[PDB]
Amino acid sequence: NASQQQRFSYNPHKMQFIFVPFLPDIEDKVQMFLTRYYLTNDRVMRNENSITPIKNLLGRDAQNFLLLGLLNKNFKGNWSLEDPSGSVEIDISQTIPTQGHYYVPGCMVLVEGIYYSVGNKFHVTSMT
Amino acid sequence: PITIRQLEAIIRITESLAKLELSPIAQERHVDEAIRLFQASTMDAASQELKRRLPIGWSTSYQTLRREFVDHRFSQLALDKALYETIQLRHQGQNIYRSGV
Amino acid sequence: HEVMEQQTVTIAKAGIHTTLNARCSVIAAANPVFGQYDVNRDPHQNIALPDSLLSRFDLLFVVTDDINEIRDRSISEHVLRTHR
Repeated sequence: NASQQQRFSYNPHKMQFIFVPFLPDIEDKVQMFLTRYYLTNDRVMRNENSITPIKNLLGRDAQNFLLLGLLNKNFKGNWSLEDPSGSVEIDISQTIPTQGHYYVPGCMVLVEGIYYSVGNKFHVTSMT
Repeated sequence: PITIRQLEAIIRITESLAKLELSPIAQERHVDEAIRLFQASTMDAASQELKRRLPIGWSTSYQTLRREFVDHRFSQLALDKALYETIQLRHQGQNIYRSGV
Repeated sequence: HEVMEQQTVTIAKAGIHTTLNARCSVIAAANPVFGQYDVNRDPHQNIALPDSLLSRFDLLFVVTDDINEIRDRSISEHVLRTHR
């Protein structure tokens, strides 16, 4: 029963679930997208060329990473990517990605490239 | 004015709350609270049409802009979409929005 | 000016006027007159010191606080691993 099911919350610190139990709350809406990324996060650690958030690369200015995030879009040509530590504009200028299942927005994907903070436009080598 | 002494200020609050916890190490979540407290103290420290039409920018917004363009590709929905680095639009948003025009 | 140029100190108080030797090395550290305008106004008198002291001192360093990013990251890891 969907209306009568339980509820389990993920903890990135303990990597485990807790005994969680009309309308919902705002904190729930916020923790919604957070839980998806962290579940995918643990799924990435099981598959073992590393892991680094967005702010760390924008914190740098030179290079080279396969960043993980949600393909959102804020403005015209402004295809953003989002993790829990910042946003970054993404470009697909002359990109030959793989023949993926279905690259769609609102999807957590992986793209390789360089930051190049001079124009502050992250580049894509291939979408996978 | 930011210096590295500002980083030196951010970094010590971490250990102060750590001294409350009495634990010998520092944590990720235990340190990031300080970013909110310090950012609150320094942001208060720091803080074609439009341009060639109204340099001040006031009164020339969506009412007047909708009028000017009306008098043929502008749509109200398209207005709020295409409209949303002229900082005049940012400032207008802060003020002219609830001003109505 | 006397200490830095003649390498001697003459003390003439009511007791006994004397003359002795001290050939010391001196390092000083001052701020600009107001704010960070060290290259903005004019190269001259950003300090408002006497004119003879310019010729008295040997080297005059002008240090900026140029903001960049390679430098910013390197300052970050230097001071951060410094604390460990």
